[PDB]
Amino acid sequence: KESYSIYVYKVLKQVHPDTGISSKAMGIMNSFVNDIFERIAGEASRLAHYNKRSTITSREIQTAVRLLLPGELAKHAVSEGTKAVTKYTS
Amino acid sequence: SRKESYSIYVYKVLKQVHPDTGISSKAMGIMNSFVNDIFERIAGEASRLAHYNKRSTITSREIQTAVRLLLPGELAKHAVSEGTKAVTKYTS
Amino acid sequence: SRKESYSIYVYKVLKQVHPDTGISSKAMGIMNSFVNDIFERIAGEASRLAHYNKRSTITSREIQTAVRLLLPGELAKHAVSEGTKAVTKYTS
Amino acid sequence: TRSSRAGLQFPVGRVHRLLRKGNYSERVGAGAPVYLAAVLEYLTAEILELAGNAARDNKKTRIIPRHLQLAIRNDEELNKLLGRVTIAQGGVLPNIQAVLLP
Amino acid sequence: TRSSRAGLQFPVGRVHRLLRKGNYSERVGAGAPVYLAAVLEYLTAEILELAGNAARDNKKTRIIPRHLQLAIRNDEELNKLLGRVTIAQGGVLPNIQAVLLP
Amino acid sequence: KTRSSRAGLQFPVGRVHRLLRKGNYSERVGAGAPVYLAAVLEYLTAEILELAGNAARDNKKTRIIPRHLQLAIRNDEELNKLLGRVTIAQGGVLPNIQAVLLP
Amino acid sequence: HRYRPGTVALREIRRYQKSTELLIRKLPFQRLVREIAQDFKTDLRFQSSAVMALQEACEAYLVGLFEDTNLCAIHAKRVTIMPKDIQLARRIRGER
Amino acid sequence: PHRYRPGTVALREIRRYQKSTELLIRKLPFQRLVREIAQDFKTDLRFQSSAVMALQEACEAYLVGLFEDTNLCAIHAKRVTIMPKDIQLARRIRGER
Amino acid sequence: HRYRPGTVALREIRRYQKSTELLIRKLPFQRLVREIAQDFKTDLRFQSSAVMALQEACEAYLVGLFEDTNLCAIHAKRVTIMPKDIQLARRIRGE
Amino acid sequence: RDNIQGITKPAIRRLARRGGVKRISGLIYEETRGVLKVFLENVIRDAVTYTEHAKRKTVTAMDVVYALKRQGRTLYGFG
Amino acid sequence: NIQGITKPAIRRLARRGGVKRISGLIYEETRGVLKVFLENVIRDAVTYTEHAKRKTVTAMDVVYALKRQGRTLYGFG
Amino acid sequence: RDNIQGITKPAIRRLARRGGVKRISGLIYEETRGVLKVFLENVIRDAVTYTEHAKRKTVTAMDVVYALKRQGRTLYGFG
Amino acid sequence: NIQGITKPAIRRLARRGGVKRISGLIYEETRGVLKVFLENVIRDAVTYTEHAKRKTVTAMDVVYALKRQ
Amino acid sequence: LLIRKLPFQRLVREIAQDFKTDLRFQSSAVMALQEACEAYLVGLFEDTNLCAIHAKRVTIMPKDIQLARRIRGE
DNA sequence: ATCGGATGTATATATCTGACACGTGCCTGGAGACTAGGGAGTAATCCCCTTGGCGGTTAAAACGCGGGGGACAGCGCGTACGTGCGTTTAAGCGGTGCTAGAGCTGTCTACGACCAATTGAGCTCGAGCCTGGAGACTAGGGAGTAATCCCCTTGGCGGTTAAAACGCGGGGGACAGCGCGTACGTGCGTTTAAGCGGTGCTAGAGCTGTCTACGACCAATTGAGCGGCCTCGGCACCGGGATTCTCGAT
DNA sequence: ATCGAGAATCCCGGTGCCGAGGCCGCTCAATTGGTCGTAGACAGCTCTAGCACCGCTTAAACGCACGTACGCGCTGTCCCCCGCGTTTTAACCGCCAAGGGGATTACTCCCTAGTCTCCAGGCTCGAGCTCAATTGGTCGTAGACAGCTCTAGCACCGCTTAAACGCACGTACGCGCTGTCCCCCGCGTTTTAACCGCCAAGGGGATTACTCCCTAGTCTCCAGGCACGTGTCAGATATATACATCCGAT
Repeated sequence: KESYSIYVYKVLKQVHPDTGISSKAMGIMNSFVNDIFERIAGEASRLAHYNKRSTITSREIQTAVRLLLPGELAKHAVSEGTKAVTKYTS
Repeated sequence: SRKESYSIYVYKVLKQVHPDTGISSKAMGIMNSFVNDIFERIAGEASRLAHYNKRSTITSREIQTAVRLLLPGELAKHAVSEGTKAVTKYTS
Repeated sequence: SRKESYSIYVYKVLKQVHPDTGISSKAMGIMNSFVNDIFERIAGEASRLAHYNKRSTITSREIQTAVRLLLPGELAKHAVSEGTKAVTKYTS
Repeated sequence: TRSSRAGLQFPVGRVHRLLRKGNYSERVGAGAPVYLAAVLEYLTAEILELAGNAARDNKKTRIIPRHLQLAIRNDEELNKLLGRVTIAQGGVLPNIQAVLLP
Repeated sequence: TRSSRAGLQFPVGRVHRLLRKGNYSERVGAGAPVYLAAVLEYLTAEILELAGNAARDNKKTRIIPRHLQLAIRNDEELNKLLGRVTIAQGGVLPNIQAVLLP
Repeated sequence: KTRSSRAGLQFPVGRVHRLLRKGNYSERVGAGAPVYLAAVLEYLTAEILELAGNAARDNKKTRIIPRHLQLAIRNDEELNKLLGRVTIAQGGVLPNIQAVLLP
Repeated sequence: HRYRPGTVALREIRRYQKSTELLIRKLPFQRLVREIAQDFKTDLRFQSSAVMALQEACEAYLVGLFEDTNLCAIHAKRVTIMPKDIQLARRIRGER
Repeated sequence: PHRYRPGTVALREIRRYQKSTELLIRKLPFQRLVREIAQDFKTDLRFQSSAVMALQEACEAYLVGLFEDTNLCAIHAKRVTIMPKDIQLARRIRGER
Repeated sequence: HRYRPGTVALREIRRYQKSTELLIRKLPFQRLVREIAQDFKTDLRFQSSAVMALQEACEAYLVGLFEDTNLCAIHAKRVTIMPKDIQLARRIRGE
Repeated sequence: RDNIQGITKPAIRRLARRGGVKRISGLIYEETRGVLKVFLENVIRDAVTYTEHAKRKTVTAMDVVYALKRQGRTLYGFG
Repeated sequence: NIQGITKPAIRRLARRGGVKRISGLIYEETRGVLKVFLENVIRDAVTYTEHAKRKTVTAMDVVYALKRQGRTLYGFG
Repeated sequence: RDNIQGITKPAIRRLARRGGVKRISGLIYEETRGVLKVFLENVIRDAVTYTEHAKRKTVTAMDVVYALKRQGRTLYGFG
Repeated sequence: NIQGITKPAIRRLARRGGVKRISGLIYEETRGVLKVFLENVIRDAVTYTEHAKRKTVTAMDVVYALKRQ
Repeated sequence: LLIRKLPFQRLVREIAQDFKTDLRFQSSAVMALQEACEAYLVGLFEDTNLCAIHAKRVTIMPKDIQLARRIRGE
């Protein structure tokens, strides 16, 4: 049975080193992450299908993020995605 | 430039239910949009059903359950009746 | 229960202009009414001036133009002269 | 054809192909496209039946979008199924709240 | 104090606060309350000068509303500025139409 | 050396990629897609945890609980928009009384 | 002894233009003010200085109106003010 | 001269426009609006005719439904005139605000 | 001592908007859930967390509906919610 | 009641005297009363509106000053 | 069993919704509304159980029903 | 420029008439325009996004239909 | 230039005002009154123009001048 | 309008010249000034007529204008 | 509420015309047999483990009854705003024609994701601690509800300066009438604003790009208004001087 | 018109006291000293609208007699009505109380947070495992370019339907009153949910065989889409038809 618990906790330690999290809150964070995952992956899938493409690329992910996230969240998410892909490629 | 559609099947059904009635191009386009919409709803729910139950195959069971979730009341009962009759006729 | 007024400043001006002259309470009330009235007139006109010119800040220019609109002739010239001297002294 | 074997008008083969290529699952059973085609056909038949009825009520022989809107919205279960759907060139049902009338 | 920096007696700070809280504009320049205080002071000084003059003409050492009314109405520009203003307990200037005299 | 480490992320790039391959989204998945996706999920997790941590600190609690998640989500216009049709279990609601109801 | 018509009138003009005291009786005016306010809202109270303000305003208004009336009377080569003079003054002031 | 009482012609117009289906916004001004709004997102865009017509169908269907809900809110408040607070309540309950 | 009508009401509003505890009693809600389920499929059993999920969903739904109902009451210049308010809120929601 | 009659004939005469008027037609007095009443109404109405806006039950001097200002009869000294 | 959703429970729910005054007729109306909601959700939930050939309604069935009814619930994954 | 004013007062009245509205406050029209503008923005943004994703310069009917579908306002007839 | 406001023009203005008979001395008085009015209005209009740092008196400046008078 | 456009414009420009040099005028500014002037003069002539009738005359005279302007507060 | 006339909508209708959906022909691609391979859905089967069950206790909440204040729903009245219409502009629109950018379709080809092992590596569960946290109790506080006490009303008992009225006589208001200065409708001469046009052009308004002035946020400070305590030109006042007016006067 | 002579009256000389005014404590809070970004603001550049500056022209407005009757003005009086003394009646007022509720403050109560104490809940170190990182070959998907004809965009214009603006105005919305149900608060009694413990077994989850159902590859010939021509139903047009609404009267 997989979950995001350890990754959510690592992020929490990054943003609040001396702060913890309850079991219910961790379950809610896992539900949240799964929800946003499903939304973005589904929109990317439709983008690829709509354009008769068989590959979901970072561009489909980015466009899906632009469609799903409002305003400032969208701009920072696109920025983080771009930074991450550039760091990964090299 | 080959574009497929459901136009001929909608028209055949129309002639079955109303033999001397026709249909405009706009109405046929709306019917095609409708059929595609319901197709997407049922197929997507069936895919989700199969995933939910760790099954890799969409069978008539997933289709039937998706229809029961998506269609209201008597519409669902009649659709299930049509589907069951059709599958049983096909198997024989 | 603290009520602010211009009484002490008007009185200081009185001692500047008439060293051995006083002023009654009723007269002091009229002077306070006067200062408040002219304050409202000038500030309101300056606000309107700034609005008319799509400016959000009242500076000495809008105040000065409002003064020129509101005061007659030599009274306007003298008030503008006093204001300019005061603002230039303040800036230095 | 499989549609003829199943007694249907909608294309079972075509629905099966769209299921294979719609990336819904790795495998698709043989009975699934027959059932799906039958349901789609039934719903098409129900809408066309009601729209034809409305068309005859209006003394028209050709179905136009207005009759589709009348048929769908005047039937509670179709209206539920299509609660968030706009029928282009459909208009609305005649309906005035009683308190506004003289 | 800013009044002292400007060489004034009227309170620049107080005028600034009243401008800030009178909802006249979103922003107020640094020179505006100085200019306004200077104008208010000048006009106050002119009226008090004339009223004192009138008071001494009446061999009075204290300015009363009568002297303010006399000062304002006998000066054309102040009378114009305060044309629609009532000076409480001011009375009016003595004036009888020539046709009314014996 | 893990892909998340090469990408500077905490969320598991490999796992997200596998979930993409097996989630029936497309026949193939590009190498950059799960890195980007993982980055987006990590950003949103960090943002939500930031606000929820803040709310926890206002409440003099050291652990984020569901109440703080509801405060964080509902007090941020764009997060509230993203999660407009979501129920946070044990979240409660935002304190809010309509002015007409007050004395 | 008897003064001719106008001498005592002129004396009265000089007397009341020299002074500043209020010319309407305080209490009857007060009843008037309270009556008028009561015909707008019942059970109203008044600050003392509020009634004095209304009275000061009313008398200043009336003295100015009578000044204008006098100018209109003199314009018509009369010395007695009449209702048409008041009506002209108020029409030109823009009150009617 | 003849004069209909307030409301009779309003009701007649309601019946008329609920009976029919033609688009109620002028084609060209709506098209210009759409092109302006799109241009403030990306310059030099073109539009297919049917794309603008689709946008117009969507806008009018949305507005008619919103006005239905607004009317229900007005009737609820024992009024017959729809007001801005009615629009805001309808959209608040719809989940748009 | 006696508080005026509304003061304690406001106190209760603040109290219950401050907290997160479940507001329906466990056992009657569970009984209702089982009764309703029985009319769909015989012999059903329930996981505990399934009933708790249903309860969270029901109370969240009701609180939101009651929020909208309150807005509807205030819209009519009232402060008391009535059935017609609920029916209007549900009609505009599309229920 | 009928307190408008409290604006007496000698009071109107005194006001006319300050305005410089020497002779007074018998019909002036009633006319003056009507005019005065109208004036008072206009002022007092506005004053009460301000009082009502402030949700107070006592008409204050500032209410009257504001009424006079907005009617173009600004009065000095009661601020 | 619908009468087990007592008057004070509905009052508490309304309090959380910010409601200050409550008509006596609200309670029965609320009960009806609740029943409808439950029926709809449960209808889908039990259906999921039946597709999986199970006899126990799980937390995932209810969460899935709510999701497919546009009322996604976080925290019971 | 200022193209929102092309949504005229009689057009908004007609839309309200189809919605069954008998009387319309004067402030409704401007209010409606704002609401309409917001709606269009939300749709058009998504539509243009699809256009940009496809590396096209022409917004098609399908872009709009997709935007509407993903905003929960599925539109039939332009597929 | 004040003489450009001719006698028949002032007569027409008086006719619109309902005046039936006009003393010969009226015209100069009217010209003076008009001149005074114009000075005041224009003084305000130009004052506004200078505040806006423009060299062209606009219609709106005049409307504002009229409003403040 | 009852005053000829061009002479009114000439008058307006002359008066403006004595306040600020090098001024130009928008057409609608002059039209605004003319509307204002004509409205003021017609109203003043109305009041003048009331003053004339008050004195049992039918001919307006300078003293009528001066009385009207004094009562207006000019 | 019913019943007629008088206009004023839509609805039914015969006639005419034209646009487009249907039967037809043709093309091409894909649905269906067809066989074999393999892979997951069935079927036990076995275990364990999770919520029905019961039982008993307990103690906290739902009911019910009552009290009583407070929102609801007419009811009526003020005022004032969208409507209906009329009249006059304004741009839509359908046409018609030009005209060039991009969707599309096809070709070509380096890029890259999929399996296939292949290692090993991070997650994940177990056992063993533990240390912030829930809450249990409690103490200051924020609140209303009265509650004794000052701010604007209402007699009261006269005291008393002033209004009502007489009346009395004398000074204007207005009507008559007349005498004469002067605007004004006519007529004819004039002369210049409106209009058009043609050309030359300073700056209004807009676009853009940086630049600095202040709304706050702390954070420390002396000017003044409330309050109270000496103090003096002024208000009332008496005595007296000098006046403004009214006869008396031609 | 102005000379005087007598008189009520306003102003000057001098004074009691006197209450409003000038002067001092204080605290405290509005005032001010630094500081930071931040957007509002200043400054430059365009360029073309629209402002300007003038060359005919011409026709209607402007100007000079003109004489001529109308209204301004100027007295002349009659009668009215209004100033002025005088008195008497009385409501204004001096000064004091009175209740007269109304009032911001003080007594009283539970509420919300403070502080402190022992634990349910997760933190931390130690091993098995499905999954994650490598890289080669590969087979195909997508990136990129050439060309086109498809279609979106730009411009002129008749005319007309629609849009814009003004006049009543009456049906409407909004606000004040009030009778009254009806729901909030409080408290006493009764269930009934929470808690805790113990058990049962029926159903969910893991295990292993297998076989039937799904997929892979591929040819075809037939259903389905692209045109295509067209004849029937929809759009249109004036008839004329009866259905709705407005404005008197039972």
